[PDB]
Parts: sequence; structure tokens; C-alpha cells
Amino acid sequence: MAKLRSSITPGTVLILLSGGHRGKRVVFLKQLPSGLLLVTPFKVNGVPLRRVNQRYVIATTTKVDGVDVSSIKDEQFGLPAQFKQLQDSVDKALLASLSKDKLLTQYLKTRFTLRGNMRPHEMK
Amino acid sequence: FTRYYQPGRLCVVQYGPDAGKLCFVVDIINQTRVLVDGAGVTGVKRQSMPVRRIALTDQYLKIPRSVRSATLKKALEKDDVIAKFNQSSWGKRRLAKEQRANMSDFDRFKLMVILKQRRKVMQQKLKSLKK
Amino acid sequence: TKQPVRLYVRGIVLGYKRSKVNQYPSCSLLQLEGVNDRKDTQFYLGKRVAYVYKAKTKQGSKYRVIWGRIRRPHGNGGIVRAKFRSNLPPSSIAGRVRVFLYPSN
Amino acid sequence: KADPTLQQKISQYQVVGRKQPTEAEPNPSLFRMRLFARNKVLAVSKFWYLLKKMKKVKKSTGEILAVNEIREKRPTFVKNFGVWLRYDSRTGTHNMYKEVRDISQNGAVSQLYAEMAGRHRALPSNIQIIRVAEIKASQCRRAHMQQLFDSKLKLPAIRRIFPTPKDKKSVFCARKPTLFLH
Amino acid sequence: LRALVTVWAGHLSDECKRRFYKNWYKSKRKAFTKYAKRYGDKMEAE
Amino acid sequence: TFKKVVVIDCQGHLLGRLASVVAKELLKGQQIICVRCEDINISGSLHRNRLKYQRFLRLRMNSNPRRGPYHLRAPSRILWRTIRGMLRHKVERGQKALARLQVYEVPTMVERKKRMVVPSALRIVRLKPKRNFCRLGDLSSQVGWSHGDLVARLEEKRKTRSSAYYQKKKERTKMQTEAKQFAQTTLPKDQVAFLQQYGH
RNA sequence: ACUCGGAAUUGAUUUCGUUCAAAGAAGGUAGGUUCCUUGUGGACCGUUAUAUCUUUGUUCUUUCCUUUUCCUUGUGGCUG
RNA sequence: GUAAGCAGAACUGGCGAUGAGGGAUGCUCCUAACGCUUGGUUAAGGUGCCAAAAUGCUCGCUCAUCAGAUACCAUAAAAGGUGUUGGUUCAUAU
RNA sequence: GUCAGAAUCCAUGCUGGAUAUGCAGUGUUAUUCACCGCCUCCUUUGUUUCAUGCAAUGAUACAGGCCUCUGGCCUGCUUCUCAUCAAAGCCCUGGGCGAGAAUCUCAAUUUCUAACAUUGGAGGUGAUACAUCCAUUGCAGACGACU
Repeated sequence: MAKLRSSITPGTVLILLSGGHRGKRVVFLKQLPSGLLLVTPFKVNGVPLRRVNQRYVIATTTKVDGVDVSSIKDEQFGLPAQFKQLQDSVDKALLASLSKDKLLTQYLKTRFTLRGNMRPHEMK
Repeated sequence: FTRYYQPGRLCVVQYGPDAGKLCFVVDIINQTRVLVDGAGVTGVKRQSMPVRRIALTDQYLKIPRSVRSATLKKALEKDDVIAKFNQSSWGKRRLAKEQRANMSDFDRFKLMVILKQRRKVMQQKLKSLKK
Repeated sequence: TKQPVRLYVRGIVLGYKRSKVNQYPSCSLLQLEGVNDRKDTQFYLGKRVAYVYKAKTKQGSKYRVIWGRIRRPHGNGGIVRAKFRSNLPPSSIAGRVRVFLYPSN
Repeated sequence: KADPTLQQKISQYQVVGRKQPTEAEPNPSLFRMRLFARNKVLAVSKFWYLLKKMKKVKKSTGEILAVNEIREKRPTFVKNFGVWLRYDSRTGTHNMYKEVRDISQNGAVSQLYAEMAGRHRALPSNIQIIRVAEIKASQCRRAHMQQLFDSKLKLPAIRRIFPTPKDKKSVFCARKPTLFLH
Repeated sequence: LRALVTVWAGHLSDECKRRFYKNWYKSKRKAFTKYAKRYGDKMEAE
Repeated sequence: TFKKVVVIDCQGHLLGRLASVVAKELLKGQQIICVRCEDINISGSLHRNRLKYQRFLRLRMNSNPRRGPYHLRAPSRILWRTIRGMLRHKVERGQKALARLQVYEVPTMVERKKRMVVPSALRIVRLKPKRNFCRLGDLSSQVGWSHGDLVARLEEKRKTRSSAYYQKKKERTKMQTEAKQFAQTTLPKDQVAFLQQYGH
């Protein structure tokens, strides 16, 4: 199976690099087979529960601390009724916690640009 | 003609492996190249560094000529020249370029939220002070 | 309007791997913005690249791509070798190229 | 981490061979010589070349016992060297006496092959440095050495062309540079 | 050198005006007619 | 990997050393203006360089010198040649590179834009001092370029024009950085110490 | 292909470095004299004094380099 | 033989029968000998631009009112120089 | 560091400039349904050696410079601006309101930039000409051309 990197601990903020939600900053829950990252709050970002591949994702030093986690499995993911209810069940704990910090809630909701002068090998 | 290659002048090392660290002069070898070192805690081992590589700093601690690397450390701790350079400009923006390099993504986000909030208040005074 | 929020490094097609007197158009040759030594290059190895361009006719859109990836550095400067699915056309020279920053680390 | 680029890769070596035993002449007289060279091998090459000029000996007829590396005693501080040497011009041979200043004997001989090639066009093959003695300040007879001696010596930095570390370098800049610096 | 602005008179004769045509006998002879009404309405701008 | 346009100020600059940088950048696809080409420098004395330009005028096609080497007197046109000398200009690719380049001996247009400096190809850096140099504006007016003293007048006119712009800007650089010092106080005391880490 | 790393060994059984002790010196500090061009001055005399360095022992250090054999984690390429 | 890209020999290696990379350009010099090719590494030779790679680092010398710049190779000498940079050895600072 | 100085050199003057596929100014711009402009608003196609912030206006010197100048700064555009809060969307004069955005089911260029030309529409203002052949000339002429 795909090994995790030492950056990605549970909790931590990623950023998505490709697909329909490119740029957006998204918090990591659990590694699933197929070795994919379950990475998910839909009120904040407007991205759902989804499996993102490890290599289309930059990890970040920023982190967040209730959530169900262990029930959800790869049989799920491969307009809908049950999925919308499972979503709002999972983000009970996070919406309470991310009501606190407004620097952190903005940080999720903005999306990451390569802005001109910055060189992404001398990044961090 | 301020600034002399003399014993115990502070130097920014601009080129070479050290790159960006501070050093003291000990002794002039010949008309090129000088016996540069640091006791600590810059941590540049003593060597025959060329003159081209090293920008001279304003501050010096006065000590006699060829010198043991211990007897810097005693004469350093009284003066604290490395601290006093670091107060002034050039000294400040040297540390800025170290800490800009080491920012996180959230730490880079922090900056631009504060800087834009400043500009709301900056534009309110620029209209008000005009009025 | 314009493209919002770019996630790629931006890059020029210099030419091909060559001598004075011989192309080897298998191996394209690539300069990246910012990147200026071999030491800075070792981020970009592996990372996948696209020449985009536009044509007069194909599958519901006027643009084409040639995907590739970065292979290895080239000399003591920043410049870095690449391999595309096709060989790159010599029309593509002094021509812009998107280096995406996946796959990541 | 220590910069390879400044110095030449000279190291000093002691050598000791002894000819070779025979039934006529058992227990020969032993030799010794300090040499400068790249390597432990290339010292032995230079030993047999020089010993061929002195005495009726060869590499085949000879036998070598020890190749001791020598270094400086204390390489921290600066000292004066009076180097004796000979070289071969396109006319003929000339003995010289140069005076060089560095932290080490290895540093002096690196500095001398640069100096000697640059002035007199003397090839590496021709030069043979005879002995490298340490000298007191009140001993060097050359005028370019004497200006440096004295405590409180000062030297202002004039016209500051910095060799920028690569990556620092950019082909275009805005401001135009500043060379007096201050 | 480079011409900035040409100013002309109010009333040119048919002597001068022939220069601007290669066929005078055909033409309705329009040269400096829009200019002449523009002049009466002169050129102390230009 | 590069800007839209790059306007070069060419005073203080050495003629070949500049051109070799400028050539390679035209091949990489950068679009360039050169500006104040009369003030560009060359190593060697004035007499030495004019003697070398006289060896150039001696060349001509003997059959019909209408056809042959065009001896170009203007500084803008002189720099243009040495850039073309560092390009395979007969081939189609080489020709494209010249197309990008624009050379001027300063007009309207790009007085309003910024002028950059190539630092490697620069006289104060390169020429070890005492060693005699020559300005191209002098060398050209020796060899039948008539328009020296206009490019004196127009520059001297638009330097007064620019110093009028400067003292507006310099007054409203003060005025922003005065209103900065108010705004830096009134926002809370945590975030002031935050900016003094990172310089701002 | 490039790297983060270590673990023992060889030399001069430490190259250095570093703590003391005595001895000596000049490219002579404190200290005297004295002098201008008033200095981050110079001549004369002074040997550690309100700076020091070097030679020779000694206090405890395993790295600079250089032999010797061998276990390592990080990214990438090509082919299957 | 004054000499010749001249004539005649000895030993080995080439060209002829042979491309490829270098010497700008060259049957004979250098590297190196060839089935179609993917990747890696070098050779001779090079790294301001034409031109793939250093306006790399480090230490000397040189200012040419015809500088100089890479073996075969595309020419230069006798004799001079208080132009400058070092050396050798005498004589009272020169 | 300067100065004088030639039957020399470069200009000037003179010849050409379809010797730069070079550049400027000015006149008139098609008999009134009939085409033809110019300036906005918005759609058809098709060009670009090359859109993703493809950005930034003192003037100098380098054995010195710059000023917010009793002070402060230089040792690089290595900076300084710009980049937020929902959609490259919809609403209120340029800032500000809200809203369950996903199953685009693990990436597929992030299809919309820019001006240039063009097909056909809206509204505002406008315009009602020349050249060639032909005949004649002889300041010209092999024929074209030229007067």
C-alpha cells in the first residue's frame, strides 16, 4: 500500500493541487485500500467528503484538533440522500471548533495562488 | 574612507559556503585575503578567506593583531558587537530575510490579512488628512 | 475576466539536447522562473509538465496539449531536461510551458 | 564544506630509500629528503628523479622504506617563508629566492607555483623548490613583505565587486549598483 | 526634419488649383472648398 | 519565465558585454527596448576605436558598393549590428529574435515606463579604473552622425520634465509613510511586533 | 543520477584545539617621557602591568584531513 | 638538393577500401573505429553570444596611434627599448 | 593632464534615394435607396512566435552619493506595491450585502486575456469624388514613361 508522508498527521491542513477544487485548503481525517486520503467543512469551503490521492496534495504545518471517522470506508465513494446526512453528521465537531478562530476560518476559505515573486522550492 | 580591514572588525560573509553568517577578522596575511574567524556563536571555522567575499561592518572590537580563538570569546562577551550591529538597519533586514524564508503558509496568510487591514486605515487617513 | 489562481511554475522551451552539430529531439530542454542552480532544481525532478497550444480545427475544443515530465538537471545553471509523450515540435521554441507542482514530494 | 577552490592540492612528504643490499656491499648508507607533491605516490616519483642527479641510484636498483606525510606544527597563525628554488627558462637554469606569506608551507608553495608561472612562464615540470624555511619579520629582505609588517596595520576596502552566490544572480536589476559601499 | 502643420490661404486661383488635378477638364474642381468655409469660420489655433 | 517588456538604459554599459546578454534573451523570447544608446561605452581610447571604425569603412564591394557592407553611423544602429552579430540571423529563428528587439537613440512612450540595468555588462564594475574608455555618442559624431546636439537638448529638456514628476512623487511618498505611522499605532499591539519580525 | 546520515580504525598514538605554569620576544600594550599634520598618530625607554603572542612542558578533547571495511533514509529516471 | 605540397630509402602506423565526435573549413592530425535502438558514463575538445555547457571560483603578468588568442597549421629573424614585472652579483641611502 | 597641426580623414555641398519592400504634413474623398465613412453598444468567424499580476517613470557619482536633511540611509527589483471574506456567477455608486457550492464519484488546458481584421445588427452624428485609356503636346521619347 501507499505509505503516508511524515507531514500528514490526522487533523492537518492540506491544499488541493488539481481537479474541480484546485487551490482550496482542506483538513485531513484518515487514510483508507486504496491508500487514499479521506479529506473533508462543507459550510466553510464548499468541498465534501472525498478521497484525494496523496500526490495531488501539499501538506502544511497548520493544524486543527469528536468526529466519527472509523465507520467511513472506500465502499462508500466508488442529489444524493444518505451522503448529505453522513456529511453533516461528520462535521458536527469541526464547525463548533472552527467557530472560534476567524484567522483560521478565513485561511481555509481562501485558496492558494502562486503569486509572482514566490519560488515554490524556497517555500517553507 | 571609513572601514578598515583590521583585527576584530565584524564582517558579513557574502559568498562562499558560509553565505550570510557573521565573522571577525584576526590578521592581514597579504594585500589580498585575511585571517577570518568566529569563536561563536556564528560558528565559522578559522581560515584564510579572500577579501572579495566579505563585506565590512561598521562595528569593531579593539584587540591586538594575531589572536587565539579563545581570547576573542572573552573580549567579545564584554562588548557584544554582534548584538550592537543587529540593532541597526542592515542588521535588522538581514534577520528579516532569514525569517521570511522560514514562514509557514498560515504565517504568510497572517501577514497579508494584517497588511490589507492597515491599508483600510491608511486610506481613511489619506482622505482625512487631505480634508 | 482572466484565469483565477495559478498552481504552476511557468517555463520556456529553450531547444533540444544537442551538440554543436546534432539535435537529439527525444530530450527537450527547459528553463523555469526563479530556478538558478542544480541545488534549486531537485524540487522539480519528476514533476509533470504541459506544452499547450492551439490549432485551426478537435474533440470539442480548439486547444491541444502535450504532457510530459521533468527528468534531470542540465548544467550548473537552473536549466532542466524533460521528456514528452511525443517529441516536441520545433515550432515550440521560445514557447511557454506549464510546470505543475504534482507529484508532490 | 572547507572550500577546495582557493589552494592547490600540495602536501609535503618525507621520503627515505637506501639503494639495495649486495654480496659486495651489505648495509648501505640510507637517504632522506623532504619533497612537495600532490600525493604519496608522486613524492616517490620525484624522490627517484632527484636522487638520480645526486648519486648513482635508480628505481630498479633502489628500495624505498617510508613515506611520512609532514604537516605544519601550528596552522592557525600567519608566518613568513623564504623559499629557495630553481627553474628552467628557454635559455638556461636560474636559482631564485622568493618570499611568500601564508598560514602554512603548503599554502606558500601553492601560492608560489601560481606566482612563478604567472611572471616567468615557468612550467610545473621545470620548477624544483629546494627548501622552505620559516623566517622572522626582521629577516625578510623583500620590500613587498616589509610594508605588511607592523602592528595596527590597516587596509581600507576599495571598490567592492562582490561575487554573488549563484541564484542570487539575476540578469536584470533596477537601481544600478553601489561600489564605494561605506 | 518633420512637417508639423501646413496652413493655407483663403482664396486660391484656378492657376494654383490646376496643380492638384491630372484631369482639370473633367473634374468638378473641389480642391480647397471644405477648407475655405473652415477658414471663414481662421487658423490662429494652428 | 519573464516580463512583458524590458526597457534597458544603456549608459554606463559596455557594448559587446551588453549585446551578448541581450542576444540570448531575444532567443529565449523576451521582448526588449534599448534606450539612450548614444551614452553606451567601449573599452579602449577614442582614437583607438575610431581607427577601428575606419578599417570598417575601408571595406566595400568593389564591383558595386551600393550592394555591399552598409556602414551605419548612428549609435542605435551600431548597437543593433553587434546584437545581430551574435545571432544566426540568416536562419528563420534568428530573424524572429531581431523582430523582438527595439533600439532607440529617449523618445516619448517609454520615458513613462521604468528602465532596467544589466549589472554584469557595466563599466564601473568591469573596467579596472584608469583604463581608458570611450563613449559611443562621441565615436558616432566623429564619423558623420549629425544628431549629437539634439539628443543633448531633448534629454536636457526631459530631465527637467522628470524632476517635476519626482517632487510630486517625493511629496506623496512622505504623505503615505506619514499615514502609515498613524495606522501602525491604532491596530492592536500584537500585530505590530508581528510585522517587525518580517520587516514591514 | 543526486542526497540526510552515522560506527569503529591508520598517521606524528594530537595536525589542530583548550586549561594552566615558567621562559623569551617584537611587528612593543599598560606605564613613563616627549612630538606634531591632534590621529582607530608617530620616535625613545619599558616585558605584562589596565592588551598580547610565541617556544616548552602540562589539563581534557575526537572532530580537520588522511588510510581501512561496512550499515544506512530521502527524492527522481529508464525497462519489465 | 639553396630549398620544395621535390626526388629516393629503413621501422611501425594510417589513407587508399572508412563513416561518427573534435581541429571554423580540410582523403592522411586527435579521440574512436559503425547491426536497429531506450537509459546511464565518458573520450578528444570545450563552457560571453552564434553553440550544448562557468560572464564560475582562485593567484600572477599585459595597454598595443596595426595587442593577443590553442599542437599538425596556414611564416617570422638578427639587433634594439630608462615600457613594465620580477630575479643574479658587486659598490656607497643612491 | 592639455595645445598647435597637413595635397590627409569625417562632415558640409553636389548626384541618387523602386539604394531604408523607410517616415511626416496637407488637399479632395464616388448624384442623394447608393454605395461610403467616423464614434459608441453587442454578436459571427479568422489571424498572432507567442495572457495568466506575463506590474513598478528623478537625475547622477563610484578615492563617493542621496534626501523626509541639527539627523537618517547605502552593503541590490534579494525590494515595494498587488493578492481576503463564495462561484471566471447575480444584485445596490467603486466598495458592500447571502448562499448548503458536492456524485466534475482519485489528475485530464483552469476553453472566457490582449489588438488586429472581418459577417450582420442597434443608436448618435457625417460625405456627395477622382484616376487610367482616348485625342493633343514636344520642354520628353527605342517601346513604356515624362511635360
